[PDB]
Amino acid sequence: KARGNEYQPSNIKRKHKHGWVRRLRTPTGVQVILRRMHKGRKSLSH
Amino acid sequence: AYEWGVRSTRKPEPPPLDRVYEIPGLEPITYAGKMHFMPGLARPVFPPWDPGWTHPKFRRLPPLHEHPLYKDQACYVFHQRCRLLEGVKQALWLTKTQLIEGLPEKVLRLADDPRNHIENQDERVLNAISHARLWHSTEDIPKRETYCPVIVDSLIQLCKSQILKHPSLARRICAQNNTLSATWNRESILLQVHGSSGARLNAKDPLPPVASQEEVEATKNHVLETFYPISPTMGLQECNVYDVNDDTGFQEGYPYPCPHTLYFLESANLRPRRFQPDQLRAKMILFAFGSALAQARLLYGNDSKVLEQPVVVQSVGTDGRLFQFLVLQLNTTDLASDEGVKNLAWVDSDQLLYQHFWCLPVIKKKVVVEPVGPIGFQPETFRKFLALYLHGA
Amino acid sequence: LGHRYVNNDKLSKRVRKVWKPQLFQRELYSEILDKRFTVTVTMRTLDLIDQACGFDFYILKTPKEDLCSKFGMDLKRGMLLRLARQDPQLHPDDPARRAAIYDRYKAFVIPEAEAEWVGLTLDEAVEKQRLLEEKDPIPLFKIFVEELLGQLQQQALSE
Amino acid sequence: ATSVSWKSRTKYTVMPVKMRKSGGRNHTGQIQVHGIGGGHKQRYRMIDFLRFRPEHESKPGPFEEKVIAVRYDPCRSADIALVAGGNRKRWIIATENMKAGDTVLNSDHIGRMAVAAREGDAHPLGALPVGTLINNVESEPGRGAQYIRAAGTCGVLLRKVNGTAIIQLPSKRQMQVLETCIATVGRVSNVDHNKRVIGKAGRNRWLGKRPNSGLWQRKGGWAGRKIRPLPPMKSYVKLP
Amino acid sequence: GADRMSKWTSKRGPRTFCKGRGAKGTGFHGRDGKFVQIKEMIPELVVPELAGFKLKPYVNYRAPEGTDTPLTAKQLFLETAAPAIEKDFKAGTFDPEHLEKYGFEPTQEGKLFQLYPKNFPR
RNA sequence: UUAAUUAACUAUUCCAAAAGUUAAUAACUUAACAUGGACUAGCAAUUUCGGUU
RNA sequence: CACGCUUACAUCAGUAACUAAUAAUAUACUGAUAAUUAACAACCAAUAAACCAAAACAACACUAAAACGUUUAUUAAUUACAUUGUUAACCCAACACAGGAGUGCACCAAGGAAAGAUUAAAAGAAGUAAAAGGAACUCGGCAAACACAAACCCCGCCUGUUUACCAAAAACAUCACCUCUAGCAUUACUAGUAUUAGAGGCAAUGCCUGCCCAGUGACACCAGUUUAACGGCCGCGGUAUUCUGACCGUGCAAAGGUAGCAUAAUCACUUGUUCUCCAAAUAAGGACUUGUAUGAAUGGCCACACGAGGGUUUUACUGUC
RNA sequence: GUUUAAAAGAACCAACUCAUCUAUGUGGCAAAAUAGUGAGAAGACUUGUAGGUAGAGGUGAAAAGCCUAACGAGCCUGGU
RNA sequence: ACCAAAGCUAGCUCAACAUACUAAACAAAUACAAAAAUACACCAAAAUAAAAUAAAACAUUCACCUAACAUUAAAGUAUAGGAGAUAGAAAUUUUUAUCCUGACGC
Ligand SMILES: [Mg+2]
Ligand SMILES: [Mg+2]
Ligand SMILES: [Mg+2]
Ligand SMILES: [Mg+2]
Ligand SMILES: [Mg+2]
Ligand SMILES: [Mg+2]
Ligand SMILES: [Mg+2]
Ligand SMILES: [Mg+2]
Ligand SMILES: [Mg+2]
Ligand SMILES: [Mg+2]
Ligand SMILES: [Mg+2]
Ligand SMILES: [Mg+2]
Ligand SMILES: [Mg+2]
Ligand SMILES: [Mg+2]
Ligand SMILES: [Mg+2]
Ligand SMILES: [Mg+2]
Ligand SMILES: [Mg+2]
Ligand SMILES: [Mg+2]
Ligand SMILES: [Mg+2]
Ligand SMILES: [Mg+2]
Ligand SMILES: [Mg+2]
Ligand SMILES: [Mg+2]
Ligand SMILES: [Mg+2]
Ligand SMILES: [Mg+2]
Ligand SMILES: [Mg+2]
Ligand SMILES: [Mg+2]
Ligand SMILES: [Mg+2]
Ligand SMILES: [Mg+2]
Ligand SMILES: [Mg+2]
Ligand SMILES: [Mg+2]
Ligand SMILES: [Mg+2]
Ligand SMILES: [Mg+2]
Ligand SMILES: [Mg+2]
Ligand SMILES: [Mg+2]
Ligand SMILES: [Mg+2]
Ligand SMILES: [Mg+2]
Ligand SMILES: [Mg+2]
Ligand SMILES: [Mg+2]
Ligand SMILES: [Mg+2]
Ligand SMILES: [Mg+2]
Ligand SMILES: [Mg+2]
Ligand SMILES: [Mg+2]
Ligand SMILES: [Mg+2]
Ligand SMILES: [Mg+2]
Ligand SMILES: [Mg+2]
Ligand SMILES: [Mg+2]
Ligand SMILES: [Mg+2]
Ligand SMILES: [Mg+2]
Ligand SMILES: [Mg+2]
Ligand SMILES: [Mg+2]
Ligand SMILES: [Mg+2]
Ligand SMILES: [Mg+2]
Ligand SMILES: [Mg+2]
Ligand SMILES: [Mg+2]
Ligand SMILES: [Mg+2]
Ligand SMILES: [Mg+2]
Ligand SMILES: [Mg+2]
Ligand SMILES: [Mg+2]
Ligand SMILES: [Mg+2]
Ligand SMILES: [Mg+2]
Ligand SMILES: [Mg+2]
Ligand SMILES: [Mg+2]
Ligand SMILES: [Mg+2]
Ligand SMILES: [Mg+2]
Ligand SMILES: [Mg+2]
Ligand SMILES: [Mg+2]
Ligand SMILES: [Mg+2]
Ligand SMILES: [Mg+2]
Ligand SMILES: [Mg+2]
Ligand SMILES: [Mg+2]
Ligand SMILES: [Mg+2]
Ligand SMILES: [Mg+2]
Ligand SMILES: [Mg+2]
Repeated sequence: KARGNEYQPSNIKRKHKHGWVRRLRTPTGVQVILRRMHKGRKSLSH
Repeated sequence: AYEWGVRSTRKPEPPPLDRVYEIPGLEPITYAGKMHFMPGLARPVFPPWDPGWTHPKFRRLPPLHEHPLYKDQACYVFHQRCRLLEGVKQALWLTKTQLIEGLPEKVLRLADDPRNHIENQDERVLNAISHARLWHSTEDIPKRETYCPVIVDSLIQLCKSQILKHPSLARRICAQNNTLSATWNRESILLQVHGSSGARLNAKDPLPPVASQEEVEATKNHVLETFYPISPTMGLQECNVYDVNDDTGFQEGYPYPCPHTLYFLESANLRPRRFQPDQLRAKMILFAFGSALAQARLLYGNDSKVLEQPVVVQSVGTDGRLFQFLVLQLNTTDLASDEGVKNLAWVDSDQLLYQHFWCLPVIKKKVVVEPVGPIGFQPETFRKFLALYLHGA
Repeated sequence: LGHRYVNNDKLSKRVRKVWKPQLFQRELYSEILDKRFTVTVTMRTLDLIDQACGFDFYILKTPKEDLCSKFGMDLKRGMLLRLARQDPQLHPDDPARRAAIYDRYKAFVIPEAEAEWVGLTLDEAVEKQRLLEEKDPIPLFKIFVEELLGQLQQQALSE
Repeated sequence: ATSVSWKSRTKYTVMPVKMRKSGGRNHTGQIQVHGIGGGHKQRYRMIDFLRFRPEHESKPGPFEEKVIAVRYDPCRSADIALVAGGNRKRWIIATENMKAGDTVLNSDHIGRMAVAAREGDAHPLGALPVGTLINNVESEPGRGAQYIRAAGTCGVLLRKVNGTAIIQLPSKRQMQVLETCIATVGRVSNVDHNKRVIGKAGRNRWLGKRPNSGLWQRKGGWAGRKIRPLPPMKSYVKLP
Repeated sequence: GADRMSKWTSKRGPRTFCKGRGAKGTGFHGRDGKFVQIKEMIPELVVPELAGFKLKPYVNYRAPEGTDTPLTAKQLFLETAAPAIEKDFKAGTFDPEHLEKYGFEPTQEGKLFQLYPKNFPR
């Protein structure tokens, strides 16, 4: 029906999908962290 | 056959050792010096870690054979929550007793005598049932785990209310969760009733023998029923660490030595978690037999001999609405042979105190058809309960 | 790994193709190390062995660039160390057989200073050098005591 | 993520164990079999298919057990039966007329005289008459009854030649095995299982059958009444 | 969306997320579910007697300072062991094998407060 | 898809390789894998849809 | 309360301007200072054995076979006070958004205010009432109504699912019935074993499903078999006075469209012809019927019940007119 | 709650879930809403939390539907 | 008369030289849901570049396309190519050390 509210917050899902451990447990997430570090991001993950 | 372990769920085998470990006279270059895994280096093999100082919590569980009480002969232990397949038959075989249906004549007279009743028996027992089933809890429908012990204590108090008329019930006391252990060798099988029951009434004065000498002698001509495919030890815990010692629930010098009545409660909200009636009868028979054996061996001795003075124990099993009464007279101690005298046991089974109880009023077609209260009430069950309570005095 | 032309025609389609060797699980016995290794070898490996007239001969003759096998380099290092050490664990009950085995491989005898560095990669060599150079830091008490002893000996000899 | 199987239970028990269904999903997580999922919660009753299994190795002779109860099993179409002998009980697949309070024999002895085949009895194929109805037959001695188990289904013994028994499966196919393979006599329980009528589309969901796809597919050459001859006899004897 | 720059503390999670604020543990979990606190794990504050201590938090403003001489290992050795070893060598009883009499410690694992493992917090 | 070129993968079959077996150079078999070259099909890949009117 | 936001909460002070879609002042702006105190909640034993017997007031039962537990034996550092969540008027929707939001209690004892101030133009939205008529309006009784009933057809058996955001259906699924593919073991199928499990078709039930392997597929590695496999089931001419053709001649096919229904949701001719319904009908229903382009599991014919499906009548009702 | 020997993929009708028809709204309260009216409402039912299936794909009671407001095949970066 | 307008700096860009190349901070905590002192393990993986484009279409082909051999010539030569678009060497030759580094760059 009405859209726009597709984001339902939940810290468990947030940290399990985009967390530091989730990023570091895979070689692609390590590349993501390396790219964010090369760009100089203040926050590398959630 | 069909192995019950799935490979993907079992503990995976350790990886194959590196090829550098198969070269004789060659030292492997591993990553043990850097204290971390590093690719390209060999996998170091470590000896089993030896915690030179032992820790109670964080040590491996010692094996069973290391225990000082470990024995080679297997003992068949019957604890509180042991179930029997052929309940009454297995109990009669393991205890070498003869089963009788009706209650003994002494307790039957003590019940049918109207002079031994409480002032308002019908109303008192109805109020006790209603309080146990509905009133004792603030919830709408209390659970069995709450209304079984409540109703047992209510009946116990209704029986205790008779001490003003019989000034002899003060010679008793109650006990909860006392370790009982009675082991005996029967037909080259070492059985042991060992554990703790629900409630135990003890008394200073023993219970008089209730079986007549004619019945005791006719017991010699009775043979025990046998089951061929099933073993008598079906349902018992086969253990190897145990103590062959007649340890009753108390120490020496106990002022209330003689056990009067055991009380077993099936206070479980689930049918599979509760006991069947037959299994409950078997459990109460076995525990009464263990108590009688403990008392007999503490009185006369550990020698196997027919008792010239029998030991009478009583037992009551309560499902919440179904009562099973047992009077067990132990007469012998030698149980290896199946030829001598056997004990006796009168078991009144399936004694309904009340058929049903409505915690809420039923309404069908906008009119109440059955009010709140117990539907159907058999006062003979409480009469037998009071007889079993007053049997000591 | 490469490409190929279907129907062997240049003007036809180009198709990626992976040509793989035929592996075989064979058991090879070594005379110097005295062990039968169940190895995945090829017909070319067996042919090179038959051409060198021996498994140990083939291992000791073919270099690293022709072996292309870390396990082969480890085997070579092991047998070279054994030949350089004259290991009595080869045949403790047959000294004559041990000597006869050690004589026929005399052309590849390499000293011990180089026999333990042939089948090592760069990481393994760095780890070995680190384990060799791993020395605990000596306390400054020892250095100061040595300095004081030197000064005292100098003052004693200068009188 | 990769999931673990629920079948991690090495110790055999008579009590029903809880099982985690998975609708067509392999250990990866993708659908492998369509039309599976969303059924009723079920427990698993471990069945002992090796019928001739003595308690202790000291007495490997034949043994008799007693039937306690014939119960319903949601995992298979047949009915299970609890049989107790000695100090242990076990679940087996009940035969057609197996009731509570029966005796079942389990034997491995073959003799020159054929034995009278009852229902609950389990003898090797070499000891049964030539026209005996059987079920829970084996492929190799001691492997376990992989073959006929379904409700009402039963095979028939045809002949015994050169110490090898030939049976006929419910699929009308011939299966040659050794004569020392244990087999249970009679038909499997619930013979009226094929006559059951699913009353509504919801009973299929109760059983755990998701509806078929709505995509209309034109029939290919595979369709049509293919009258193929009976395949050759499947033999399991290893001839040297 | 949620915030990423703010610190991830225990106040920002569900009930099952209870992260400590940096305090040290003081025990373990017993049998009935309660917490058993170990009296050896709690820090014992060793407080001296400040009754007859004639020293204040501040010094005299007219008191002179000193040149910065950071104490070094060589200076400490010259102050504690150089006279003793010098006297021993002048007397001729110097033993290079045994240096425990001058204050040197061969292995730290014997005494209570070791230096390299740093068994003491402060 | 009954368009033109035909891959990888999955099921067939065949030959070679490998293992072997019989007899005084011949014949014969392939449990799990598995390499090279062909065959028949599924799943499919790349590309295209002449112009005047 | 849970989940979520983090101080937006509380006290004092100020608001010329910044936030409130405007003021008054302030839970929504500014500054300073304080605060949420554990009993509730989080973290809070393993190793073997006895254990088939549902929850639904559970007495006892049904099928779809069902989470929730004790006891026994061996080890479980043992010694006050550990750590963490405690505010709010709050979350997701660009917003102080008429939207979306789990659970337990009650329907007020708790929450709040539709109108910034006037006048009472048109047009617009919502409501109430209306003489006489009562669908004459309109594609259609849409909407509304003091009515809230009874029937006839088409299509789907039915409950159910679908194009989030123009289509809820006659579409899909469906119980049932049919085809094919498989004789079997440690991750699906399946801890199953042909009364089983997969790939599909069509749709409960009732009467049935007629002929054809010529072509293309599939088994058979060629013949041969298969249509509840893909799919097809005929021309030309004369004949019983004047209309048709039971019949015949000739030709091709693998068989030459069987039963049934039929102007239909079925090319055009078509507003086919006829009867009922109306004062009037290209509407609806019943019949006739080559539909030379209907037709039998890409299923054909009727029937109960059902349907916010698509049409047609009878009253009742009313501003639809 | 009511009718029913019924918890019968039965019936009336609440909470709840969908969205039949109409009228407003159409840079609106709203990038799909409001009001009236509707369908289901003990089941093939709604729903909380957590996990899985990822684009040459997943999933699909086939609408070529849905896969973070544009899906005959997501979005971002690079080729560019 | 409001709105407004103008600065010359912060700094950047391209090169040369160059030590020889993941800066400083790292008291404690940091790959438990990162910054949460503290318990009997498991740890690791590789398998070609493709296409957009050009050949006025598109099927074989399409320089560079994150792999060192630089410079002057041979030479756009031999050769390779739906012998089309285009691609393209080698043999053999030349190359004198340091400072003189700043800017017809913003
Ligand atoms: Mg968004
Ligand atoms: Mg099943
Ligand atoms: Mg079943
Ligand atoms: Mg189907
Ligand atoms: Mg379909
Ligand atoms: Mg953000
Ligand atoms: Mg928290
Ligand atoms: Mg919270
Ligand atoms: Mg505490
Ligand atoms: Mg073609
Ligand atoms: Mg191409
Ligand atoms: Mg295409
Ligand atoms: Mg064209
Ligand atoms: Mg044109
Ligand atoms: Mg024209
Ligand atoms: Mg916020
Ligand atoms: Mg303002
Ligand atoms: Mg404020
Ligand atoms: Mg609060
Ligand atoms: Mg007004
Ligand atoms: Mg207002
Ligand atoms: Mg106003
Ligand atoms: Mg007006
Ligand atoms: Mg109006
Ligand atoms: Mg009105
Ligand atoms: Mg009017
Ligand atoms: Mg009209
Ligand atoms: Mg008109
Ligand atoms: Mg209407
Ligand atoms: Mg109406
Ligand atoms: Mg009406
Ligand atoms: Mg329908
Ligand atoms: Mg019906
Ligand atoms: Mg769906
Ligand atoms: Mg729509
Ligand atoms: Mg929907
Ligand atoms: Mg709609
Ligand atoms: Mg609808
Ligand atoms: Mg349909
Ligand atoms: Mg039929
Ligand atoms: Mg259809
Ligand atoms: Mg039909
Ligand atoms: Mg047909
Ligand atoms: Mg054909
Ligand atoms: Mg043919
Ligand atoms: Mg008709
Ligand atoms: Mg027409
Ligand atoms: Mg009309
Ligand atoms: Mg037709
Ligand atoms: Mg048709
Ligand atoms: Mg067809
Ligand atoms: Mg209708
Ligand atoms: Mg419907
Ligand atoms: Mg409808
Ligand atoms: Mg209903
Ligand atoms: Mg609405
Ligand atoms: Mg209205
Ligand atoms: Mg409503
Ligand atoms: Mg309704
Ligand atoms: Mg309805
Ligand atoms: Mg997930
Ligand atoms: Mg494509
Ligand atoms: Mg797809
Ligand atoms: Mg479609
Ligand atoms: Mg379409
Ligand atoms: Mg999108
Ligand atoms: Mg081009
Ligand atoms: Mg161009
Ligand atoms: Mg083009
Ligand atoms: Mg182009
Ligand atoms: Mg390229
Ligand atoms: Mg050429
Ligand atoms: Mg050209």
